[PDB]
Amino acid sequence: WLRRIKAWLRRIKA
Repeated sequence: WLRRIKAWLRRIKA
């Protein structure tokens, strides 16, 4: 859930 790895792929200021 909204994990850092998910934001990593999104490259949205992970």
